[PDB]
Order: sequence, then structure tokens, then C-alpha cells
Amino acid sequence: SNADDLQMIEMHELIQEFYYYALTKTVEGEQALTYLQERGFTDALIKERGIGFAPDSSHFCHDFLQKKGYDIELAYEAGLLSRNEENFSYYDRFRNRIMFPLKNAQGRIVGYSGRTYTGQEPKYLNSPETPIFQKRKLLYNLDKARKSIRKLDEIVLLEGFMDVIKSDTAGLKNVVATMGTQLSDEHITFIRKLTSNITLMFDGDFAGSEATLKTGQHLLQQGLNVFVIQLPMDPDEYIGKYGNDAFTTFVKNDKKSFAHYKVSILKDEIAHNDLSYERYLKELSHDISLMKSSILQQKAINDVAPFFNVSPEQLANEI
Repeated sequence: SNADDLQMIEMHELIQEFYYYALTKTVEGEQALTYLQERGFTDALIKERGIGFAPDSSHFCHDFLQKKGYDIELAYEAGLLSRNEENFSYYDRFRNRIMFPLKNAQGRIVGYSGRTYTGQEPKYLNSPETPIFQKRKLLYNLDKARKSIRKLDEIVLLEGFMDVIKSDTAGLKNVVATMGTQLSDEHITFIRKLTSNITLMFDGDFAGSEATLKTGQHLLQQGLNVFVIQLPMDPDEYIGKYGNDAFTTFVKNDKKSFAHYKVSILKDEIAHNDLSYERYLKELSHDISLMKSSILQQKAINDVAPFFNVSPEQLANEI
């Protein structure tokens, strides 16, 4: 019920204050606090994002919500507590982890990502699927970035919420990310309403490349204008190495239409494998045909044609 959903949100938003105090003031939170600070997290950023610490007692959250008068089973259903099958008793889901609040589209805290700082696994522990937290719907940082997204008529999708945090502080405001899932049809529906331009900036590794191609391809087919930013590397590493301005400048300078990025990745295979040459020529020709922007479509043709050693006209004809 809506009444219950609201109680679940209340629980999250109240415990947040406790998590925040635990991190910034208490003895047990000192290690986690120093960890964060050594990694560029200033006291301002920590406060701004309400980052906190979950003690390791395993009843810290339980006892707090119990003292407040919340139904323990409801707290379990809100994904803040876990349950012992054998005992049937309840305990904290999140223990000895740095707590990043997960806010919904309206800015209400509906879940948490708990990050280890002692090399435990999973490295990141998220809230489970609940009535108020659904990974296929929530986009980290969306409520904060909505304004800049509409203003710039562009949304930038990163690989993880951590990248979003780093980028956001650096000066890149129209950024969001899923909670470790593939962009869903619901996500895409939401995004389409804000803008028709979506830029991908995933990890600069093979895995990230494959994600870029798979996500970008679907977005293109869904009628969106897709762009790609390719780091030499992750935002965190780039920002530290060259600073914020250098980062935001690199992002603004290099931004390729999906089709141009795609063929550049397939460059070598196309030039050494005639079977692939033919297949990718047809693919890119189909890809370019999906582009709604006449202007960018034409530029894509000019940019892609050289990769197949054909003229823009011959590629245009093929399309």
C-alpha cells in the first residue's frame, strides 16, 4: 500500500541520519571515514550526498527502527533487515559498509548501496527489490540531474553510481547510472521524455566496449540519438590524473555518433576479414538508416565510408 511505501521511505531517511553520524563522528566509523577521505571524498561531498557508515553489530538498524516503533517485518520487506530461516529472527542486512543513499526520481531515499572498505565481497551490496526500490526503474542521480539534462538536452549514462558521483563533483552534472543492471525499457521510456540525446561513457576496457555496443545499438533502434565518449581508464582515474577541467574538457571535445564509434572498434576486423567486411557494411548501413537526425546521418556516412574504402555516395546508395 501507499501507506506502507511511505513508512519504508521514512525508515530509510531516518536511518540515514544515524548512518551519517556513525561515519563522521563515531569511533567505529573512523576507519571508513579516513578511507573515503584518502580517496578524494571531502567532508562537503560526504555531507552533500549523505554518505554514512553501517556498524558491524548486526542489530544497529534493527534496534533503531524498533525503538522508533516500526514493524520489523516491514523493515525486512523494505530491504533494511535480513531474516534467519532457522531462527526466524531478524538482523541488519548492511554491516560494516559505507552507505550510499539511493534516491528515487523524486529525491526520496528508497534504498542503499553498501560498499566494503576492507576488501570483502560483494564489494557493493545493494538493497534488494522492494515496493519502493526497483533497479529496472531507478536511475542513480536522476532527481539531481534532471534540470541539467533538460537544459542541455542531453543525458550521460555511466557504468556505475560511483562514476556518477566522481563525475558530478568534477562538473559533469547531466549524468546518471543504473544500479549494476542493463538499461531497461522502463529506463529508456523515462529518458526519452527528458531528451532524445544520450551519451555513453562506459569503462575503457573490452567489457565496457561490448556493453557500449549492446546498449548503444538498442538505444539507436529505439529511435534515440546515441553518442559515445571514449576514455584513453575510468572517470576517477582520468580526473585524478589531469584534474576536473581537463576531464570536462575531454568530454566536451570528443563525442562521436554511435555509428562512427562502432566502425572504429570494428576497424581492424573489417580490414582483414572480407566476410566481416561485408557483414559490417550491411550492419553500419542499417545502423545509419536508423538515425532520425538527417544532419548527423549525413555526417555519419562521411565518417564511416572511409573505413570500408568506399565513397560517401556509394555508402549513401547502400543505405
